Amino acid sequence: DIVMTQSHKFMSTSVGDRVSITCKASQDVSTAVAWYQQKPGQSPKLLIYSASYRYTGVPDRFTGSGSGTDFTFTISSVQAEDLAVYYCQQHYSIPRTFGGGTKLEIKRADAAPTVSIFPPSSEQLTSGGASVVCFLNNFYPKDINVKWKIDGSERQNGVLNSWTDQDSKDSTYSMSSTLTLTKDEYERHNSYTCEATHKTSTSPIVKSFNRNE
Amino acid sequence: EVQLQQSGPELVKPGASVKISCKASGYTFTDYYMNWVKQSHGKSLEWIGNINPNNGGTSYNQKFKGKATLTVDKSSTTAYMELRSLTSEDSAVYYCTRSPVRPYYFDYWGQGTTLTVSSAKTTPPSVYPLAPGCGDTTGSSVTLGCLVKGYFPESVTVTWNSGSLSSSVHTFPALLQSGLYTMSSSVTVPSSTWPSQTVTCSVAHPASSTTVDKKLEP
Repeated sequence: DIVMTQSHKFMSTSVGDRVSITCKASQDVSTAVAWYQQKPGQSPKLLIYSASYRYTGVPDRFTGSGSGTDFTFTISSVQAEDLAVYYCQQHYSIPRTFGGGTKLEIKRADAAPTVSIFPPSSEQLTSGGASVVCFLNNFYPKDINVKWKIDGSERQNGVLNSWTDQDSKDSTYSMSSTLTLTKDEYERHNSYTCEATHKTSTSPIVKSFNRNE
Repeated sequence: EVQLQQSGPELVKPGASVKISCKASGYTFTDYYMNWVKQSHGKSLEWIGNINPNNGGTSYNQKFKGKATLTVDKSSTTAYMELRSLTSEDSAVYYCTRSPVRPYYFDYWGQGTTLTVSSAKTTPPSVYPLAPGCGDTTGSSVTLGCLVKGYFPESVTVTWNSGSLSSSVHTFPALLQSGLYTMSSSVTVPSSTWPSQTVTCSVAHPASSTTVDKKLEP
């Protein structure tokens, strides 16, 4: 098989910048190379074919170059919506093969999270469960610390954190932090706090509720 | 326009087979090859093989020979891929994608079919609304959410107000815990529009054919 190597799994760029993703074929594939963009949760989208030709409707900012074994896909002026994995593919021989993909990461300015805390719903409590969830929305960079406190005491067990991919519009991240308790445990305490620590401030963002009111 | 409409998500037990379909419309079905591509979670695209709809001729990635059987039904402009001897290594998204005779590329793609190979039972999600506690302060916008807890297999779709809110939505990737997935979705709307106007999350779990709508209430 022809191996298509994208040696960079990730490439960082900034909106408005030019980024070039490289692909190396393990043998001469002439120009039988296509480039695909796969946005999170989406099917791949053909951008470049025959190494340098834009597919129909593909914006001018997308170009490809190269012949033989070394291929480059370039976004001349990155947009937030270009957050995607980019794949090269050779159509030179069977089997068709793809590069491993290069994920474009967009470096934007730091943004503090908007933190929202939610008590368990009455429905869940009826089931004898109690999930307390904290949304930490639209922050950058991805690194963030969430600390749960129950009646002022740090609670580490039962916490699950899920980060989004970078937002295709503003390149931020969001994350959900869910503290799952039994209903019995949840009702043995009053104050529930998620504290978001992020490099945008030395002061944690603190969101709380008291089960009483 | 060209559409490759794949069959819905599949949960299959190990050792079973599955046949995924790709209904092509909007073009001359027999003028393009149909290809199938595997994409394991977090991994790259793998070309399985193609089929010439004109004559049913197939070309396989040797790695998938026997594993995958490509067929076509010209009359229904549908391509099929049967995957056999299934294990969790086959759990992946499978795409059909069209390729011309020339030039050489995959220009139209199906939406993908998620295959989960597992002995686990379908478990519909418990859907819980995430509305601010009575103590919260109202700002310019309000973040609401739906917690989608304890479902399997993974395919779930949360739609806020029938998709009218999607620009303000965050979909948090599902986490697998004790064999069940949990995800959440948030929506942020101007506080001037909620609760004055209804905000509803609709959570579809295709495997269990369940839809749970939660109207977010203060």
